[PDB]
Amino acid sequence: ANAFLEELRPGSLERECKEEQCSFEEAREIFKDAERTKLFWISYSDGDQCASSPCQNGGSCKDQLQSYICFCLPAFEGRNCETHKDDQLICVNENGGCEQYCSDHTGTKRSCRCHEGYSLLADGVSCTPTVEYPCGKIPILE
Amino acid sequence: EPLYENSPEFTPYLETNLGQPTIQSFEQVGTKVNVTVEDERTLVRRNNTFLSLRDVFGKDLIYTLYYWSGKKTAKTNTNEFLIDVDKGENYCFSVQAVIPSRTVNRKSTDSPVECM
Amino acid sequence: IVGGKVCPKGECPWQVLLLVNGAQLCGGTLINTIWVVSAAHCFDKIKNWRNLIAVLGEHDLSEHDGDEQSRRVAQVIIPSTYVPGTTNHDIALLRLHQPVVLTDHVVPLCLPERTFSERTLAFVRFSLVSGWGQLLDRGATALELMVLNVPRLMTQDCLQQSRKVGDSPNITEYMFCAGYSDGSKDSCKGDSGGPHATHYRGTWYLTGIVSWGQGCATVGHFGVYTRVSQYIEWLQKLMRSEPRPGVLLRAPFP
Amino acid sequence: TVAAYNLTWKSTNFKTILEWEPKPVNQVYTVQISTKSGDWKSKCFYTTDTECDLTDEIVKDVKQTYLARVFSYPA
Ligand SMILES: *C[C@@](*)(O)[C@H](CCCNC(N)=[NH2+])NC(=O)[C@H](Cc1ccccc1)NC(=O)[C@H](N)Cc1ccccc1
Ligand SMILES: *[C@@H]1O[C@H](CO)[C@@H](O)[C@H](O)[C@H]1O
Ligand SMILES: *[C@@H]1O[C@@H](C)[C@@H](O)[C@@H](O)[C@@H]1O
Ligand SMILES: C[As](C)(=O)[O-]
Ligand SMILES: [Ca+2]
Ligand SMILES: [Ca+2]
Ligand SMILES: [Ca+2]
Ligand SMILES: [Ca+2]
Ligand SMILES: [Ca+2]
Ligand SMILES: [Ca+2]
Ligand SMILES: [Ca+2]
Ligand SMILES: [Ca+2]
Ligand SMILES: [Ca+2]
Ligand SMILES: [Cl-]
Repeated sequence: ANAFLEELRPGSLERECKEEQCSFEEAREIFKDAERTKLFWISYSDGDQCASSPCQNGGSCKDQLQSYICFCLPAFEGRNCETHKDDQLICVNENGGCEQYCSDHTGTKRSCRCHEGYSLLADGVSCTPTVEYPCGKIPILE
Repeated sequence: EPLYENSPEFTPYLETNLGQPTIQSFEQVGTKVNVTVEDERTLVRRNNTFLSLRDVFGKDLIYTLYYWSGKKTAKTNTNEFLIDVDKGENYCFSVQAVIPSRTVNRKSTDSPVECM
Repeated sequence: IVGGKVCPKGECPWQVLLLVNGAQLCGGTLINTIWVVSAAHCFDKIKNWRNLIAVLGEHDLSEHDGDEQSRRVAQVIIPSTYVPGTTNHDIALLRLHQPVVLTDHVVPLCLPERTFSERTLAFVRFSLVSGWGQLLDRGATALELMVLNVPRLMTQDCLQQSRKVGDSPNITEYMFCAGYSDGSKDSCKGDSGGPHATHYRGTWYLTGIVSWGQGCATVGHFGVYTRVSQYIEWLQKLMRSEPRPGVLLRAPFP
Repeated sequence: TVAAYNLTWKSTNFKTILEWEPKPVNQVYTVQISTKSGDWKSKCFYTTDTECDLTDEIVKDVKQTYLARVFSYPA
């Protein structure tokens, strides 16, 4: 930046662009050449897109040119880690984790059910055969 | 059946854009200068930690150094460059990640410029 | 079955062989002790309804072991909406005169619930299709039960990846394509009524029935299967229905 | 109902987002992704958004080739 008489001093990237914000011209006075100043300018002028702290739920932001990338904690996803993996327990999502039948319910958790010949186990998702020859199982391989 | 549309095919390894690299450090040893590129982390996870660009691409990834009337260039298949300079002259650097075996998106964008 | 392998004895336990007067007719799928699912077109030209037999536990048609169980077919129920000579609604429910005995070699295939089938089973890519049908479009039939793994397609893709033909039937919501269009593998004539079985988390379910195609394993075409999910409610209503008199019964649909 | 169009992959350092058009008027979307021989997996269930983060799926094997499709459901 420019104050009274400072421009009598030779240009300095540190003093003018790092310790202060510099205009394109101040940069050109340091680098001299056009292609070199232009190259410095791209990244310097780009700005830090991570300033809004776009990555939610404890995610980390990494600045890029005119964009950013969010690294999310294990239970989150989305461009900004806005999606909670645990809130996705519905039947269309890997059958709600049910071994056989899945039933969606609004207002409460989804439930698993089994085909005749099977009964739902204690874990609420697996099924076990109650009969000797349940359908869909190959005896000589069991 | 629902109305839908198919997306173009996508092979991550060959098509993901390489992010803007950053020069981590640089120091002098008389007439030689060692420039170090930061090993940028990727979204690829291995037992709960993120893999770096080098961890994923290994020998397929090389870095190009641009330093400064002409621009001089150096290449490395590690994260360090060791270049000959001149006693007393101040130099400026910029790196670019490159995967030479690629057909498209072979190079990342240039890193922010750093000077001595 | 064109381009398949022999299904090892016992590993295709729900496969049914239908015979008319000792002649190999079609395949079928055992869904419980007295009911078999098959294709409606298999019965278009049948006039002697008392010589209709279903064989279970079958593997090699050239020899008899103690695993086969024969039962006469008491009733054949087809949708009233089905028109002989056309492709739509190609499904049939057969009641056996006496239930079969479930054994290591005779086990029913699970009939799934409609939503589970449409929401989950429909997106498992590969399913098995089996039969003693023709080994080549022009060839002979198999002596040993053959089985093939085939990938399923959504109708939009099936239409886009198929060579267009001037007088081809529309693929309706009651059908689906599965197979390869490169002339390598497909179900074939004599395989109709056989199961298109889908594996999901340890259990096998019925998702299709071999129905029709435009030649066996012809380049640019896929095999077409009856989309069983559309008939689940109809099938269950009939399995708990008052058994009536004649062999053939055209039940209303839906 | 209208079919999504202009499906595009936006990926940098493996953070992979699928985007498409148009903005939904009385319709929601669901995305499916798979490898050429794998089962289809659903993501971004009934979203009103026109993007879907697939990063977690593709990083399972970065050398595989993936195909995705966007379903339009009336709502
Ligand atoms: C009865 C079954 O054995 C048999 C199975 C054929 C499976 N084919 C492939 N490629 N997987 N089905 C047939 O023989 C059908 C019977 C039929 C059904 C409806 C109308 C007419 C006949 N025949 C065929 O599939 C023939 N390719 C004839 C054909 C039918 C429909 C369109 C074009 C040709
Ligand atoms: C943070 O900043 C980026 C870039 O300006 C923007 O895209 C986000 O919406 C904001 O939260
Ligand atoms: C950046 O990375 C994310 C995923 C979290 O580990 C943060 O705490 C960290 O600063
Ligand atoms: C649509 As087709 C039965 O010709 O593959
Ligand atoms: Ca100043
Ligand atoms: Ca100044
Ligand atoms: Ca100045
Ligand atoms: Ca100052
Ligand atoms: Ca300073
Ligand atoms: Ca000036
Ligand atoms: Ca000035
Ligand atoms: Ca930036
Ligand atoms: Ca035999
Ligand atoms: Cl055919």
